[PDB]
Amino acid sequence: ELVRVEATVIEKTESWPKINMKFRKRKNFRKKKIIVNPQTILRINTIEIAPRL
Amino acid sequence: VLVCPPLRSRAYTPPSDLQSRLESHIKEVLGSSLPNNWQDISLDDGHMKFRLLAGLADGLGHAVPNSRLHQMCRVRDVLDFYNVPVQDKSKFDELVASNLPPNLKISWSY
Amino acid sequence: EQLTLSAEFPVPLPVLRQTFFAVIGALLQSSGPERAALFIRDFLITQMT
Amino acid sequence: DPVLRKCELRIPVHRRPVQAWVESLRGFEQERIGLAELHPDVFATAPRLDIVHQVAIWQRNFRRISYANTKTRAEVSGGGRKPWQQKGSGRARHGSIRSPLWRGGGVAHGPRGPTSYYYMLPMKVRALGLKVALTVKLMQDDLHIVDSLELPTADPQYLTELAQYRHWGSSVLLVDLTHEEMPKNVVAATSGLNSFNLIPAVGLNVYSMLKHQTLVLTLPSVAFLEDKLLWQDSRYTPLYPFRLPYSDFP
Amino acid sequence: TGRGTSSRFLTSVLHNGLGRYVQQLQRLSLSLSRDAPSSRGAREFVEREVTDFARRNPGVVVYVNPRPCAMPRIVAEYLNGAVREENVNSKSVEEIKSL
Amino acid sequence: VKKGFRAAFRFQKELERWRLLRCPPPPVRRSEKPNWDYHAEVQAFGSRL
Ligand SMILES: [Mg+2]
Ligand SMILES: [Mg+2]
Ligand SMILES: [Mg+2]
Ligand SMILES: [Mg+2]
Repeated sequence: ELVRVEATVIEKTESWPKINMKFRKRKNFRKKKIIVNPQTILRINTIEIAPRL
Repeated sequence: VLVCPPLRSRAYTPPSDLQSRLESHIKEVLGSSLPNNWQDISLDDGHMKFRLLAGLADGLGHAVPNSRLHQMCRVRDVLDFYNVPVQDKSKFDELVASNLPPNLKISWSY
Repeated sequence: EQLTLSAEFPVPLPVLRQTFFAVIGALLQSSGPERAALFIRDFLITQMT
Repeated sequence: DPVLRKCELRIPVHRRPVQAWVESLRGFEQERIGLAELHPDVFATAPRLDIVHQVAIWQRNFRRISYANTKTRAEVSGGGRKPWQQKGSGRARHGSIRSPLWRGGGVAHGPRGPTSYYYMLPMKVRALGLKVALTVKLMQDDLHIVDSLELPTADPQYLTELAQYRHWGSSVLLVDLTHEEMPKNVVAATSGLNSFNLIPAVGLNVYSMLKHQTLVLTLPSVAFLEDKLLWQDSRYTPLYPFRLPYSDFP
Repeated sequence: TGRGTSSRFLTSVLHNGLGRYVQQLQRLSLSLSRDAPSSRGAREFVEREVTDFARRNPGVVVYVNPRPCAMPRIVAEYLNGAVREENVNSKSVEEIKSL
Repeated sequence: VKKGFRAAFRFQKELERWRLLRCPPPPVRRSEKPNWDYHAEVQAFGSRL
């Protein structure tokens, strides 16, 4: 009852490429992985309170 | 010094009077006054099959492909095959004349 | 800017500004005052955040 | 007068025959002049494309001879002596200026001499491939049985227009029974065309059928092809080469 | 790689969510070949999914250009002025639709 | 001289990139560039908002 918070979805995207390269003898430059994750952005709109304490 | 008739289209639509034209040919070929059970008359005879199918192609303009002849066992099959339309329109051609939304634009560069 | 018709590109700022308000004027005639007031709030009043 | 043909050989009882329109080339509109029956075991075999793959590759590879060659360290000019002594110089140890490591030396693992790629597929397998190819053309409506190859005129243009008229492909392969008796009119018209090719019946092969869009067979050749292929079924193994005299075989 | 690349702060184009949300994508271009195995999947996408996508998103203008082509390609342009380009060589309908 | 044209084709693309950086092209209005229909663009402008 006390508090209401509302938000909006603005963008749905992916992260920039992240390099993961495990430490191993004979590492080499091609024993490498690229990780990209999905992302979303929210904008907070309003915060409201009511006299019900 | 021969001459060549102009090329035709390959589109065929079942004529409305299919039954009348089909049976009329059958009576003429059979010459037996449309015996009952006409739909199930066997076409195994070679001479009968040629006369019926050859005449129909010339008049209607549509002929059975070489692949489908062996399937024409009975007069019903000939009746069934002729009632399906054939259209040469491309899948793209149908798309263009299909009431496209206002934000979609197409152009043919070929 | 993309839809503007003018003799110089890039469009000069005084020309660009004029066409912007003309669009609001066209919106006013078509849909009336209440709609345009929401238009100004959304796009101009936001710039003072 | 319909032209009606029946298979000379015995069709299996459980299999119904298949048919095609007989045609003639004497005019632009003589599309249908007859009706013909074709042995189901030839023109209605199962659609096996793996076998078609094998026979096409056999034809291309069994003739191949490659003439690529390289010299080994033994065959390059010079190189006999040891360049310098093992110790003292401070260079790498070496024993000839023509080893693979050196500029101008021999090749370690290169092509060697003329090499052949010969092999033979079993005779029954090669015969089966021909049946499958003939079946494919019929089922896809690319085969046209004709009574004879006689033509009204020898002008090459006439033949091309006829193909356009009847919805044929850009490339056409024409088969006749024997080379010696082929009609004069056909020979003159085809000889000047790149894409229209005339061959005798004995020259039919899987590879040419794939290359050419539409196949044209005269009726005498149809009986010819039916006889040879069906013989491969219901035969013994050879006691000795078939060219030698046999009781019932030509 | 962080020290080898640029960075920025989180932002929005024109305060997108404050008053009203506006879709940034405004134009798509797709090029095809009539008869080429590489572009088969793109052809099916036009046959099935192109019209439905246009209706759900009415603020995007879509251009489809069949022409002799070696690689089918898609170009996307945005209101802020960015341009992005993607190859669609020999991809399935599902891959293109999700992209 | 190696056999093949694909490497030569690729390198032409990079020469294009280098030339652009050194000599940036003058701006042009989008109307001149391909894939433009004025009527359709205007309608999407309204629906966008
Ligand atoms: Mg030596
Ligand atoms: Mg010695
Ligand atoms: Mg030595
Ligand atoms: Mg050498």
